[PDB]
Amino acid sequence: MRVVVIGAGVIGLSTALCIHERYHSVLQPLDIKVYADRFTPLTTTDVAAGLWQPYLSDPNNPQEADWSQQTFDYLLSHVHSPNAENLGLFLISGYNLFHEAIPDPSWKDTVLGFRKLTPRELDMFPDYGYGWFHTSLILEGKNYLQWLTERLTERGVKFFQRKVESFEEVAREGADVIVNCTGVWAGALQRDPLLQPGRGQIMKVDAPWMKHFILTHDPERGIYNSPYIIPGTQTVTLGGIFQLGNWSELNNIQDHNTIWEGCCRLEPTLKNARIIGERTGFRPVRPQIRLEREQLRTGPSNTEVIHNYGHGGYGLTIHWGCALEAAKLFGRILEEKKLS
Amino acid sequence: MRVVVIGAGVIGLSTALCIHERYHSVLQPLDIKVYADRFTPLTTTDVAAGLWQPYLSDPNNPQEADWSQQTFDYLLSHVHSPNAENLGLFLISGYNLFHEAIPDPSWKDTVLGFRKLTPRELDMFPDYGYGWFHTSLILEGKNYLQWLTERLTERGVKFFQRKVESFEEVAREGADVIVNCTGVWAGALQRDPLLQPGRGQIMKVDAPWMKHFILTHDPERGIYNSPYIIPGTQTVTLGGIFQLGNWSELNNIQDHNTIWEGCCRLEPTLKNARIIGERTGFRPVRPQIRLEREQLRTGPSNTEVIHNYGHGGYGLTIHWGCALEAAKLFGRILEEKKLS
Ligand SMILES: Cc1cc2nc3c(=O)[nH]c(=O)nc-3n(C[C@H](O)[C@H](O)[C@H](O)COP(=O)(O)OP(=O)(O)OC[C@H]3O[C@@H](n4cnc5c(N)ncnc54)[C@H](O)[C@@H]3O)c2cc1C
Ligand SMILES: Cc1cc2nc3c(=O)[nH]c(=O)nc-3n(C[C@H](O)[C@H](O)[C@H](O)COP(=O)(O)OP(=O)(O)OC[C@H]3O[C@@H](n4cnc5c(N)ncnc54)[C@H](O)[C@@H]3O)c2cc1C
Repeated sequence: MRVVVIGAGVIGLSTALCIHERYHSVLQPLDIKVYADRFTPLTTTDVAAGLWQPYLSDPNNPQEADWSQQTFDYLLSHVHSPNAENLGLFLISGYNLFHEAIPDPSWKDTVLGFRKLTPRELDMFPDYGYGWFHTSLILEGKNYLQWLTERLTERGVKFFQRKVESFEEVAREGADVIVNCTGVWAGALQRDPLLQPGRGQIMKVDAPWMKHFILTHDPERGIYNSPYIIPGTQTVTLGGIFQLGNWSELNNIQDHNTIWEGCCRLEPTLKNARIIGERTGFRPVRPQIRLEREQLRTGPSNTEVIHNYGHGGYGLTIHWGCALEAAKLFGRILEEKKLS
Repeated sequence: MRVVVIGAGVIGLSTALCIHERYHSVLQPLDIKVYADRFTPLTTTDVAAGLWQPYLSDPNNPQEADWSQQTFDYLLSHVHSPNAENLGLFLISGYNLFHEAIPDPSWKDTVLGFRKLTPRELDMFPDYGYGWFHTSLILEGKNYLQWLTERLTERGVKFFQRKVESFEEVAREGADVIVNCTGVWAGALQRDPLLQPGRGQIMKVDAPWMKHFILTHDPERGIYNSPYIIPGTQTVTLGGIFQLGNWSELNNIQDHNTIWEGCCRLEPTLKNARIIGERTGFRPVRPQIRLEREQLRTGPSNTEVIHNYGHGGYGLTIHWGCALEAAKLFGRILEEKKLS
């Protein structure tokens, strides 16, 4: 049973880990390899703050809400272990601000102590007249990716640095199952018109007195096109950029100024903070995540494919539920091949 | 009108400032000097984490409830100014954990979004079954003391490093009003058996993922004698030491281990944290703060004295209201001396 995972971000690596730990005992030769063009420092996953929070409006598919729930409950049970620091995982409380009232989110019972903001709290944010407060989790991609890598290494999983031209090429070399975790680039292996870049840009700043997150919202501009501030372990993320269709992997001055001005209005104490870095990434926007099987018909006998991509702006939020779902699908492949 | 302020802790400097800012225009020669033994890096105020939170049970003097409230609103309306970093002021949320049920505190409407810990939250803490959650402020003494200083310096307040043997000495040399802000050492100038040292021993640690304060309680052990973790700007404070009558200003190994063990139990990710430093200090314990006028019968005409000491383990929490009251008492002196 040769299994090739394409992609080394949160989705690929988490899926790879789930598959190994769940099926390495019920398969004699279980060889899992990971192919990726880019690894642990240079992925979209690295650009993410790693704040756990789904989109405001309900998901196109009600499964995602469970995958999110599952992810939260899992990371929560581990928040207080010694692993936590290596993971980059910790608790954080903060604000979601709006101009008008809005219905409570679906995940309001997932997070800790969800409530609405009080007048005193609102006075701290004059540009806004409504919002929430709650306690969530942060999984910093850069450390989490490092953890996964090392978990996988000790499990015999080999990593190879290469760009895959097609599924057929990988099947031609001997893969029985191909797990597709190519994020926003998935379309280069199989035309997917529903998958598009959600380009974002962020600023890492030194502001260690920030202990709360602050997400602003505005329908007039779109999800995550509003200033936000996310305290990390070493630095603070400043963001607020979302651009459908933009494939430019390049820091932009205009976006720089938008991040910087937005967040300063929001938190005046930021004016003297020192700028550590700046990065651009592409959210794999898709009306819903593609998490399904497909039999790639090719020659004598076809090869199995599990697609796992299109997690948009909530990959770290949902990755675990997805992995478990991918592993179940892997489960079914085995029983059909009558190997369980 | 010669005013001599004794003491350079948060109480001395804030009182000094609050008096100068309010009466320099209504008095032609208002020459204010600060006399102190120890200054801005080596005082009790420097050892304090700076968390705003009064004692758990109501104070035998209900003016204190107001003095703390006045302090909270003052710092809160300054949290988003460009001066916040300079003062060491910032918002922080966190947990108060208890074994049994306890009644809500008097200051429950002062803080932001005070509420009870939900079952899910309490599970993060196995050794506790009750508690609160809210949003407070931190005012780090070291920064604050430095800010107060530069403000006084530019107001023309002169500082002098010297140990004052008696009030008589200070009147004898020309003081018309003496402000007594000598903290726990007040008794060396005027006998007062109620004022006693509450020794503490904190530990500064590098754990930048900690975003919440965690305070544990136990009546079977005493106030601030139970483990607590308070995240600061550059480092995290670990404490839980309150010893009545102990005058030893020296770090104790047994206290170390107690701090270190109780905080690890409470937050296991602490195990691998780097220890930056450790310090001892003396809370000026008194059943209530002495903030009152007195006449010293020194020579032909008596000199005025404003006493402001005995702030216990809540001096930063209450400092501003005290300084306003002292200033008010300074005004009552003026009109009586026929100078208002
Ligand atoms: C600015 C920004 C902020 C974000 N903040 C958050 C947040 O706070 N919380 C949250 O949950 N999410 C956040 N996200 C979203 C999150 O970053 C993504 O949903 C997640 O990173 C996507 O993971 P992925 O593994 O699918 O893709 P990626 O992390 O991009 O990994 C894709 C992998 O596939 C490889 N690959 C692609 N094609 C090939 C090929 N042909 N051959 C070989 N390898 C290939 C790439 O090299 C890479 O290794 C943010 C995104 C951005 C841009
Ligand atoms: C471990 C610890 C943690 C704490 N944490 C907090 C907290 O989180 N929040 C909070 O609100 N409070 C906290 N406190 C309490 C706080 O530190 C004290 O309440 C406060 O600092 C007292 O201020 P002060 O100005 O009276 O005295 P100090 O800061 O001790 O200053 C006294 C001044 O008087 C001078 N002086 C005294 N006698 C003479 C003399 N004869 N001649 C000349 N000068 C003299 C001294 O040199 C010094 O300059 C904590 C205390 C400790 C020990």
